[PDB]
Amino acid sequence: LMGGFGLKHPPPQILIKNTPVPANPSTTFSAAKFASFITQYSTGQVSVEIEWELQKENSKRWNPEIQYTSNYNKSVNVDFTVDTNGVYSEPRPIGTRYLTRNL
Amino acid sequence: VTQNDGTTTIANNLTSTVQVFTDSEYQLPYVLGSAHQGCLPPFPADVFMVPQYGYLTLNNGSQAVGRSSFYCLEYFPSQMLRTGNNFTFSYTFEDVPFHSSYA
Repeated sequence: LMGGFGLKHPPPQILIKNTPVPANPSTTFSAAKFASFITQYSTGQVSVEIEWELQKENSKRWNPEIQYTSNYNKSVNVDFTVDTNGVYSEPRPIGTRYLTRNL
Repeated sequence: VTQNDGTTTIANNLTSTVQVFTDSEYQLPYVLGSAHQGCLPPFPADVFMVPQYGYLTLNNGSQAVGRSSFYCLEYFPSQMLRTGNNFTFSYTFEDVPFHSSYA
């Protein structure tokens, strides 16, 4: 109901966790679990590559169609572009329904 | 047919054509299936008149919308038929259920 593709078997959850590296244990045995760990974080790169099937249009429509366009009118910032502080912003929600089809 | 001031005269025109096409790829607005007059008659000895094709589009009152599609029908490939020529096509119905003709 939020829009999208209903999948009985969706793309699976990809779960990630730093392995606990303990600090130095006591030189005598303690049966209690470790509460002291070396503080650490991880970083790295992640790649997703999705292949999408397209459905081309076969309209015999004469007049031109509504399409998503940028405006040529000047502005302080180009849409879908970083500003002078390096902050990327998206100005408006772009839906996907621009071409037409007869019922 | 020539109207000359007193009497309608009707003559053959042997070198004149008639343009026929089928919209077999469903890229014109489909006006059939709306219970309109002008079908074939129930009785085989009756001569009928071919109804004029017309379609409706999007409106905002009696005005037009930018998404309103205009369809030129001379922008389709049509077969031109003089006397002596004929037109033929076949069609296969898709797998539809039986109409339940019982109580």
